[PDB]
Formats: sequence, structure tokens, C-alpha cells
Amino acid sequence: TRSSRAGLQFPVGRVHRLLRKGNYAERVGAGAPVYLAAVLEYLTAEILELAGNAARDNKKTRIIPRHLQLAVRNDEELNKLLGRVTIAQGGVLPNIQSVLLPK
Amino acid sequence: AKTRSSRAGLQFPVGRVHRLLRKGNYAERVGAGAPVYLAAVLEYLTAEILELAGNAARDNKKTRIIPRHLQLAVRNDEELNKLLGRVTIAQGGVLPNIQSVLLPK
Amino acid sequence: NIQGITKPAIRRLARRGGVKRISGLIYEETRGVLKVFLENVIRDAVTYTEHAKRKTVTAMDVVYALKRQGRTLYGFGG
Amino acid sequence: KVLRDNIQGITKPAIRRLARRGGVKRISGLIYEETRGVLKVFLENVIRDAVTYTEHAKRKTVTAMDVVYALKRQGRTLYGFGG
Amino acid sequence: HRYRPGTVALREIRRYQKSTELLIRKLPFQRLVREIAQDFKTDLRFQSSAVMALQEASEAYLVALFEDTNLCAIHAKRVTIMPKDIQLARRIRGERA
Amino acid sequence: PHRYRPGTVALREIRRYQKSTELLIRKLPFQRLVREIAQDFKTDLRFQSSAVMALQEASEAYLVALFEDTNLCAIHAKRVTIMPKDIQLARRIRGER
Amino acid sequence: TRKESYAIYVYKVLKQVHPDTGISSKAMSIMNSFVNDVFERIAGEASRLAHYNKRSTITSREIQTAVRLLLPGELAKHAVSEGTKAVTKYTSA
Amino acid sequence: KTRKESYAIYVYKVLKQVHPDTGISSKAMSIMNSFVNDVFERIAGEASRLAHYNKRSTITSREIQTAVRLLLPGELAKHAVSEGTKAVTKYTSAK
DNA sequence: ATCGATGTATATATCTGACACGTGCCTGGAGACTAGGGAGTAATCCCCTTGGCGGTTAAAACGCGGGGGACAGCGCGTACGTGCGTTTAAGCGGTGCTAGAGCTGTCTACGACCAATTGAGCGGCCTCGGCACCGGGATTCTGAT
DNA sequence: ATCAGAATCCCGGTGCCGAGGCCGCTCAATTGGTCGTAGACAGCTCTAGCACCGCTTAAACGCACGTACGCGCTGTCCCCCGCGTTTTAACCGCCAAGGGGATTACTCCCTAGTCTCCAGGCACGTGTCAGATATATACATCGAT
Ligand SMILES: [Cl-]
Ligand SMILES: [Cl-]
Ligand SMILES: [Mn+2]
Ligand SMILES: [Mn+2]
Ligand SMILES: [Mn+2]
Ligand SMILES: [Mn+2]
Ligand SMILES: [Mn+2]
Ligand SMILES: [Mn+2]
Ligand SMILES: [Mn+2]
Ligand SMILES: [Mn+2]
Repeated sequence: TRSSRAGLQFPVGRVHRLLRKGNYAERVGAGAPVYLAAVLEYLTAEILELAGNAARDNKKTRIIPRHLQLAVRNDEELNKLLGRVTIAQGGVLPNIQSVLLPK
Repeated sequence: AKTRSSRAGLQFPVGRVHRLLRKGNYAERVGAGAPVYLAAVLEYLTAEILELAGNAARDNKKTRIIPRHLQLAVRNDEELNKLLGRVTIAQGGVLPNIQSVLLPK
Repeated sequence: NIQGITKPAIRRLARRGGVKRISGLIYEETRGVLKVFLENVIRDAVTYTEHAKRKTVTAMDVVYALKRQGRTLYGFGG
Repeated sequence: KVLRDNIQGITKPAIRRLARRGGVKRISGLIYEETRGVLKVFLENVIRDAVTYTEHAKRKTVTAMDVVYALKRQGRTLYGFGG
Repeated sequence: HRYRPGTVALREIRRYQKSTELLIRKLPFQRLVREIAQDFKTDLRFQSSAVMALQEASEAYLVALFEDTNLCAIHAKRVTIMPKDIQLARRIRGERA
Repeated sequence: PHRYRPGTVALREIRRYQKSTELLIRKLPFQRLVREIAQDFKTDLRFQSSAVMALQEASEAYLVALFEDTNLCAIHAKRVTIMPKDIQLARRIRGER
Repeated sequence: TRKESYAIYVYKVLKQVHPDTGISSKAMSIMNSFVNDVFERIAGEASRLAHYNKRSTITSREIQTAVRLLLPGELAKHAVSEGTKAVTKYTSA
Repeated sequence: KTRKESYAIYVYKVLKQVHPDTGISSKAMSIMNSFVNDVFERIAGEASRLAHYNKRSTITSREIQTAVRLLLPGELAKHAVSEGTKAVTKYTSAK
């Protein structure tokens, strides 16, 4: 493969195909399917990280959409990135405005 | 006529719109009606706008369309204004609109 | 039909919304709002179906529509 | 030569002038600093991006185009300067 | 006995922000969807996932919207959301004109 | 002597600045500012004089758009004077950070 | 060197539409921007349509439906008619 | 019965790399796959304009890189460039 | 109510440089031809969608009653608009210097493209356990007192 | 606070269906290889970016004063929330039928690629009139008496 040759889990082949076929440019370098597959791999790790955490925190062995949402909205940097994305079955973070609380 | 523009009875250069669509990686291959269509739609809009700008220029007693004139044009037309709802025109300025509650009684 | 969007349903959404107290006129307002929303999304959706020459609006037409409109959704074949 | 405190170039009469074209009549005194705050987060965003284009184009000069591309990126498209 | 006006409200907020289940029952919604689309094209079919997709997108949107609505209510020293808030929210979003 | 009442010149000035298009921030200050911020991202940068002018065009537009929406927030609160908290509500709602 | 522009075509159309009327350097520039913006917006959304439909080619069918997504109503409708007209005109000639 | 692709299995392998004793639902799996494709487009897209902007025909690791720097928030970008520059050099090692 | 001065509106003449034009030089489009693969069309399939039906069962509805929040009125306290004199630095255009962009010119590395071989990845498969379901007992508040 | 008293949480038992795993086939990836061109890189020129100065003055600053608005208080009236009971249609489970979408094999129209041919479109130059700038004057209205 090449996932091997770059220590990646993410299909370095698949990616090189998709760049060429998805009409981004005439020609496509050798490093880029690797650079990108990596960045894709990197980021899917950070999510899987904090969601899993969240599934532990929420006492489950399996990650459901909520755990993703919690991971995402609680992370300041990830939340920005997915600033315009609604995640199916995410729900919302619990947040109740002060002045609404009892006295 | 030789110009594909003339074959289509258009002001816009259909040869240009054709080169661009290719040197632009939108798809492998480009049809031959697509440039034509697009070159025309480009024309409809430049016309549609220039029309309202000129009128804007006219009221402001002027021979020459300056960007205020484009701006007045754009934000006065419900629809054009939405096409360019996220766009800024250098030297545009804004529409004269003063809120009610700020007016003396 | 539209009035099928029940007061209690609208109430729940506002609760998940963080809202404590709701005026009566809201409910109807919500409806126009929701209507406008679907319209635009379904207009774009259908346009995709019309262009795909299909009598069956898919999830992907929807998904493509939401993208177009900057309301991207995950979990239906991104 | 070193550059320091320039945000205070954004004088109060100007932050005023803009607010007027903005339809504002009465301006609270705590506004002028918040505006500078905002203008800064704004310029830091466009220029972070403008610059990234300039670095990619392998240049020491930032062009009208790098700016315009940045704005387009940030969904604040601008006509009048190329593009 | 009787719970003081607003106290089940707070309790309900807690309950719904903790859950991710959809809040408009599917069939009225589904019927609303078909109606609206018929106005754009006749004799149409929907994938059940196509309807869910819409449902999720719409609710998520409305909730977000109430959030921002609610802030306007609060901005006006109020505690009740009112149509005038929604209009301001949307106005500033640049949804409505 | 003579003295225009409070708010009288404001209304005048609004109308002045809403007729014209000329930039409102002074040219030189503006540039110094942009050169700073950019330095603090990468040293040893130059600018096309038109590239500054672009950023300013883009800057003022934004802030005027901003004040517009700030102003609405002041008015939402049965007020006529704009306040940091107003700006703050506009930006939350615009979904800025 | 050669800097291409829609400056002539915009003049042409302006003369067709307001014959005693000139355009400023900046105004031209702006116009020139507007054409390019709407070009990409259209061209891009057409490109997505080809792609979404596993299709290798952008034909005016694409450019059309692209238009129906991008433009608001009256603008869209007219533009569509205007467009499919010049195609028809183009085929025959 | 059509052979529809995804990133599913690789998402999993990476899940094991970070949370060995944890699993995932189909519903969340879709979200991970959506997430991947979305991010892939956004980066690929930016890269694409980058090339054009600079009158050049090739999308290299460099284009991808700067794309990443425009697309990502300060910290997340930072790590991304790492993993990016790393796996690339490690790739150009082997042959 | 009448009166004056202030800013805006407008009229002029005036001077200047930008648009708009004509001329000529070149590069991108037109023209004509081929060869190849995309897409369109028609021919078969089966999967997904719709539909209709009837059972409990929760959810919608509706009303009742009273509490607290909206909203309107008022008044206090003060911050922000206005004006003027003082003070600071922007804008002007004018001169000088070289850094860096943009245009140029050669060589070759890296990518596309073709073909032939190989297992990574997908659908289809079954069993199994993480977790939805709940009925009981553990706690953690809410309102009344 | 101190009370009972809800409603909610956490817990142990049970149960079922989608996770996560393996079976094996196939098609996308990999390998080995040729060909040419995009772009790297070194050379060269020529724009415009920076710098620096001083004459001019429009703008900015800083302070004084008081006016009219921010907001804090009150006080009333009614519009929502809570809650019990009465009314609808959401939902689930079950089967039934054909529409349309999915897949396949075939031919031909259409588009990329290639070459040679020349005016559309560009820069370049240039001359004049639209519009900006300066200065006097009439018209409107705001606020002081
Ligand atoms: Cl590369
Ligand atoms: Cl075509
Ligand atoms: Mn610094
Ligand atoms: Mn009087
Ligand atoms: Mn040099
Ligand atoms: Mn190679
Ligand atoms: Mn107590
Ligand atoms: Mn338990
Ligand atoms: Mn080259
Ligand atoms: Mn059929």
C-alpha cells in the first residue's frame, strides 16, 4: 500500500483517486494524497478521542451521535470548524440563562 | 458571421466564456450550449444592472455611472440586492434610511 | 396541515431552545418561519430531483440543498 | 522603526462618522473601545488569511488580490479591486 | 399541591436539552412536507431518510432560532419570547430582510 | 449666541454621511494599524497601496453594517443610545466570535 | 502585458441600454468584478451538478439548473428564457 | 447489489488507536463519514483555488498544506500541519 | 407668535485630468478534421415506496383559576452632545533609492497514461452482548408552613 | 431553616436486535514503464513601494455646561403556566402491489486534441469636456426673545 509507507490508517490510494476525479486541478502531486489523508486521519482522531471520552463520561461503551455533538460543541476549536453543521441526533448542550433561574 | 457571439446574437464573447470553463476544472468536458447559455445570462444581468444604475445616474444629474450609482441600483432592487446580499461595492456608501424613533416629534 | 405543527411541539422545541416563557402569537410566527424554511430547502431539493430526472426526491437532494443554504447536515450520506 | 498602540489611530470622531452612516444617533462612551476591539478581531482575520495567500505566492509584498481573496474566503466578498 | 408558575418550565428545559429525540411527531410534519413540495412538482415520492433529513435540519434550526430569540427577549429585560424578537433575530442573521 | 439642541446635529450628520461614500477613518492611521497587525503575523511585509485601500473598504463596510445592527438592538431595548452590550448581541446573533 | 476584461462587452451593453451614458474607471472595475463573481457562482454550482449525477460534462442543461438555484425568481426566470433563447438561436445558425 | 464505498473501516481502526476498548453506532458512523467527506471537500476546494490563483496546474502537498492553514483554527491547524509534514516525509522515506 | 443666524442648498465660473477614441500591433479564437468514449436509449429487474387497515395508548386538546410578568407612568440622576479654544498630525506633492515583482529562458523531474497482477474493501452472513426497558427504593429537591 | 412530598435518579433484572465479526469474491489499487511538459530556477529590468521633509490646515483633543435619556421604582391588569379531565389521531404492526429507480449492453453524436490562419481585443497614445473645486448668494428652520 502507501498507508503503510506513511504510517497512516487512512486509504492513501482512495484519496489520490478522489482528488484526480473530483476536478480540483489538471495534475495531482504524490505528496498531497498523503498529506491530506493524514490531516483527515488526524482530525477524525481528535473527534473520536473527545467523543469516546464523552461516552465514558456518559457511561457507555458505544459512541452515539450525541457523544459526537457533546465532543464538538464543548471543544472551542472543533465547534468553530463545524460552526455551520447540524449533527443529526445531536441535541444541544445544557445551558439555561441566569435571569431565568429561580431566586 | 464568424463570431459564435453573432451566431447567438450576443454581446458577450462566447469564445472567452468557453476557454474559461475549461481552464477552470469544473468538469472533464464542456458542452457547446453551456458557454452560450452562460455568456447570455451574464449579459442579461450586466444589462439588468446597468439599466438601474443609469437611472440612478440620471436622477443624480450625471452622464457617468460611478459606484454609488451601482450601489443605489443594487440595494433598491429587492432581487439584485439578494443576489449580492453578501457583497461590498468599493465606494458604494449606504441607502439613506433613518429609524423612526430617532426622529423629533 | 401547517396547523399540524402543534402548540405543544413548538413548546418543546423552545424548551430545548432554552426558552422559559412563551407568548401566544409566537406559535403562528414559528409556523410562517418553519414554512419559509422548508420551502427554500425543498425548492432547492426538488430542483436537484428535477435535474436528476427522478420522481423520487432522495436524501442526497435534501443534503445538497442544505449545503447550498449553509445549513449542512451530517448523517445521511455526507 | 517599531510600531505600538496604533489602534488608537481609530480616533473617536471617526468611530463616530461610521456610526452615523450606520444610522446611530446616540453613542454610549463605552462603545469606542469595543469598536476598536471588534475592528482588531476583524483585521486580524482578514490579514491572517491575506498573508497566508502572500506566503503561498512566495512574496514579500501583499497585493490587492490577496486581500480580496481573503474577504471572499470570510464571506465578505468585495468588488472594486480585481477578482 | 401546586408548582409555582415557571418551575416545570425550568424542569422541562433540563429534560429536553438532555435528550436528542425529535420533538415534532413525524406524520403531521411528513404531511406538511409533501404539501409544500407538491406546490413545486406533482406526483412526487420521498425517501423516508429524505424526510428525516429535512426534519432534523428544521428542528435543529428552530432550536438554534429560539436560542437567539430568547437572547433578544432577555436583551429587552423580558423573560417571555415574542414575535418581535424572532423578527430581530432573523433580521440580524440576515434571513429576513 | 446660539445652541442646537441635543440630537439635532446627530440627525444632520447621519444625513451627511448617508449621502456620501468617501471613507470615514483617516487614511494614515488606518495604514499604520494594518502594518502593525500584519508585522505581528510575519515581519518584513510590504503592501500595494491598493491592498490597504481594499482592507479599509472592507473594514468600514463591516462596521457600518455593524452599527446598523447594533442600532437595531438599542431600539429593541426601548433605548436610543447604542452600548457595548448591543454590539455584543449583534455579534452573538451574526454568529461571530 | 495583456490584462483581459469584460470592459468592451460591458460598454457595448451600456450603449445599447443608456446611449448617452459613460462609466467611470472604478464603476467599470466593479462591473468587471460582478461578471466574474456570477461566472464562478454559476460555473461552480453547475460543476457540483455534473458531479452529483456522476457526469463528466457541463452542458447548458447544468448551466440552466445552476441558474435556478443561484438567482432569485424574476431574475432567474428571465435569465433562463434569455439563455435558452440564444442556444436555440445558436444551434440553427 | 451495488458496492457503495465509505471511510467506515478506517474510522474504526483509528478509533482503536485512541480508545481501544470502545465502540460505535451506525448512526454515529454516518456522522463520521459525513464529517470526513465535508472536510475533504473544503480542503480540496481551497487547494483548488490556491492553484488557480497562482496560475499553476498542480495540487501538491504544499497547496494542501496552506489550504489547511486557511481552513483550520490556530491549534487544530498546528497539529494538522505536523501529522501532514510527518506522514509525507515518512512516505518519501519508504519506496 | 415674529426675528436672526446657521447650515444647506444651489449658481456661478473655473481649472484640470480621466474617459473615451483612433491607430496599430499580436495572441486567442475560428476553421476544418479525426478519433474515441460519454451519454442516450432501450431492454430487464427488483427494491423501495406507498397504502390501506384497526388497537392500544400516549399525546393533543380544552378549560379553570390565579399569579407574576408585561407594560405604562413617573421621576431622579447623570452621561453624552454641543460648542470653543487649543493642539496635534493628516494630507499634499516633490524627490530620492532599491527591493522585489513580473517577465524571461533553459533542462528535467514528476505526473499522466497504459497494461497486467494482486489483495483491500464491500455485502452478506450469523451470534452475541451493550444497552433500551422497566418496576422498585434511593435521593434530592419544591412549596407549604 | 424544617417539614413532608413530589418527581428524578440509580439500580438490579431481563431481553432483543444491531453491532462487529468472518466468509469469500472482485475491482480498485499497485506495479513497471514510457513521454512530455509545468514549473523550477537562475538571469535581468523595471515598477511602485518605502522613506523622508516641510508648508498648510483640517481634524482631533480637552474642557464646560446642561439637557434630555438611561434606568430604577411603582403600580395595575391579563396573559401565560399549571393542572385535572375530555377528545383526537400518532403510532405500530402486518401485509399487498406496482412505480420507479437501478443495472446492462450498444451505437453514434459530440467534444478533446491538434494545426494553420487573422482579426478581436489589447496597450498605447492623445485631445477635450464631464465633473470637481472655490466662491458668492438665495431659502429653510431652529431656537432664542
Ligand atoms: Cl506533491
Ligand atoms: Cl451544451
Ligand atoms: Mn508588533
Ligand atoms: Mn410659539
Ligand atoms: Mn534585487
Ligand atoms: Mn511518475
Ligand atoms: Mn430558608
Ligand atoms: Mn442498572
Ligand atoms: Mn512556464
Ligand atoms: Mn414500472
